[PDB]
Amino acid sequence: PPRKVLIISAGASHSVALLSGDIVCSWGRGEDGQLGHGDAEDRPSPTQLSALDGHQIVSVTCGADHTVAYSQSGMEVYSWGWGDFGRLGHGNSSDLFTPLPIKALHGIRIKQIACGDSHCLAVTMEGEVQSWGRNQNGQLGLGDTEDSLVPQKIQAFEGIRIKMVAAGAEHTAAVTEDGDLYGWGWGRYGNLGLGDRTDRLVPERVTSTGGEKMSMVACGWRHTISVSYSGALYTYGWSKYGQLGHGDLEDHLIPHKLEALSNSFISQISGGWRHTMALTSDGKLYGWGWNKFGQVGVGNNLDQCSPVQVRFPDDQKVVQVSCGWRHTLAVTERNNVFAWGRGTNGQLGIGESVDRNFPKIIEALSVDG
Amino acid sequence: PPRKVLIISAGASHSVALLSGDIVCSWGRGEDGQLGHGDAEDRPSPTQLSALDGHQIVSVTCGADHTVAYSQSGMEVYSWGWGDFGRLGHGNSSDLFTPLPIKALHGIRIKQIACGDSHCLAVTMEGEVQSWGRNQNGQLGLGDTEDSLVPQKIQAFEGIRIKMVAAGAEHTAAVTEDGDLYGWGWGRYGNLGLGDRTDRLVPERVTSTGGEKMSMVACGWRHTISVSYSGALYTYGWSKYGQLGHGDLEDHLIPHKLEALSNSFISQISGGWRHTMALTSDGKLYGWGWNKFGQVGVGNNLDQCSPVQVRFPDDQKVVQVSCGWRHTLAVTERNNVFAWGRGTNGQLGIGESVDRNFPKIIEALSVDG
Ligand SMILES: [Mg+2]
Ligand SMILES: [Mg+2]
Repeated sequence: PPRKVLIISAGASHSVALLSGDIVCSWGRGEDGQLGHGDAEDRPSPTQLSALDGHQIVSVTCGADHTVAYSQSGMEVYSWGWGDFGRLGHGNSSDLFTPLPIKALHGIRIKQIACGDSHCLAVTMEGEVQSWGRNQNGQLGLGDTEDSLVPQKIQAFEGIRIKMVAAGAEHTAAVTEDGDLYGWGWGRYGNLGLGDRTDRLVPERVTSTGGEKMSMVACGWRHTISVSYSGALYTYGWSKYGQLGHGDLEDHLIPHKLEALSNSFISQISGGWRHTMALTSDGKLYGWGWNKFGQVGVGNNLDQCSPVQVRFPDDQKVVQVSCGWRHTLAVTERNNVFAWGRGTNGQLGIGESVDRNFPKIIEALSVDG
Repeated sequence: PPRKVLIISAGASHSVALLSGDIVCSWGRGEDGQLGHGDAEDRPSPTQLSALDGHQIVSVTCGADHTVAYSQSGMEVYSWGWGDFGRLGHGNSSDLFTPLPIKALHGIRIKQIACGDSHCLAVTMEGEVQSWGRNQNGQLGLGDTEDSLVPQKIQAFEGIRIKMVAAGAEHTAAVTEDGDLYGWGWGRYGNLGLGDRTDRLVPERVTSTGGEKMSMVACGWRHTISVSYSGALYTYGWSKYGQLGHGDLEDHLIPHKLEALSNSFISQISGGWRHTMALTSDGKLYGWGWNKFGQVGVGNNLDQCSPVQVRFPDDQKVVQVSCGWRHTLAVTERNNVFAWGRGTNGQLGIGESVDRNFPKIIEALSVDG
């Protein structure tokens, strides 16, 4: 049976994928150790992370300049990349150019991991949450502003099963199994959804959600995206570059329904640095926001303040999407992988290349060419 | 005659110089606009910044991912590069890929400008200080934690003539004409020099100074360096990488005299990301700290927790030095410019190049070859 991409994830300037046979590979900027190959060099094409061969990795997640992965059979979480503020979770600030197990998480059943710029969160199968890394604005949700070099349990969520979490530059969001939405950390651009511009040191519930329950949440750098049980899309926080998608540049301090997508059901969402992607249940991908380097994928370099459909060869349906800072990655129904946007660190994975403003196929990972 | 190099300055991944005839050149990483040529591409060789031709620039200063320059006769300060948190001072958060005047400083007599990661300060000829940018940890010295997109006067220095200022990642330091030393902002690694690990929102005087008045101060990312009236060197703050230079890896919460240099008179100092440089009055350059990419300049890749002399062809004396995050620049008495360390963004200025662990001449800017 042919090799397939199972998971993709984009960081600020790098890209990581998990392939069938439990193979991790990475490409793009390598200077901070984020690719995990032991050296500090950029890789313009997908490169196998040999140190994780045989570790039965089942998922990968990129932060800005670090990467995390976990194995079910090994009951192990691994991290690598820039080490400052404890974002790697090992009880020190050392960078890592090769994956190491986060000892504190050994033997814990992992449901999901989220990574921001300088902090990370892990959700367990029992719906508990542990966090680590930078905490200067309360983003760990632990009630103070002191960085944590190791994972700590968020006590605020005792008795509250968390479904998924998300992390931006210096903020955090979560949805519960029963559909409640929370935000905490740096809040100056309205990105917590709480109706003001003030930080929170512990999770606070978002009360104005259209009377709707939320099924998922994602964070861009200073904006936040959520989807309701009815598949309606909400965005809040910073819209300097139109990344909220409402057809203007206004900030929102509470979740605001993106009306232009109301006749679609949103199945996946991703927040980039200054851009946004949303995938419909019919496999149509929509992008908006900052487009200087073509990362919106619509064949130009003009910013887009309303969602525009990203087009693929033969109209093949999209199934996964992940936003980096200046680039975007996607996987289609045909098991093809596409990249677009900034390419100077090799993050597009298409060998040496100029920037691209519409989707370009990654031959190394695709069935087509 | 090749133009005399008057000033050099290094940023995180870029380099800038001012030449005689008032021309500015920049090289290195261009992605955030920090080079100022209008485009976003890296430049591996010194490239003349045409937009400043004829503007009578007398000084240039790099922050991590932005650049500032000012003209005495024009009475203008210019800035360009990454715009987030207001580090450029224009009353908005926009990046600039070409220099623009900071209107708020027009007509003001500038004595000195310092740039950190996300905040900047200017000292006026009258000894007043204005600051702008990120303020999450009080680094603007304005008494609060709200970012400022325009310059604001530091009222705490009313009646206190300031001689020079310096800025690190998220902290700030200053020395007065009378020899007093101050620190403020993010203080978690002891880098304010105040005997603790807590932040300050306004400037606070350092009271443990070895009984000495201070004439100079510089900041690395999370460490701080000062020079006394007798030419003694003091360092404080973070020493994970030996950047304090005391022959161990211990943090210091108050200024600590670097005894190994006690027989020399220090005339210039520079702090890098995880390394440090000091120049003596007889032109000998010493480096120490993190040396992964060869940025200490001593011909190897061993970290150095004590000062080691950086050697130059024919033992030519050094007159200027500037530390980047992963590289270092220097100018010699013969008006040659040398670079060493990381070169992947072109920051060494010597054409496409591998990293270098000892000084390499920049032929474009140098008398010799
Ligand atoms: Mg290139
Ligand atoms: Mg290269």
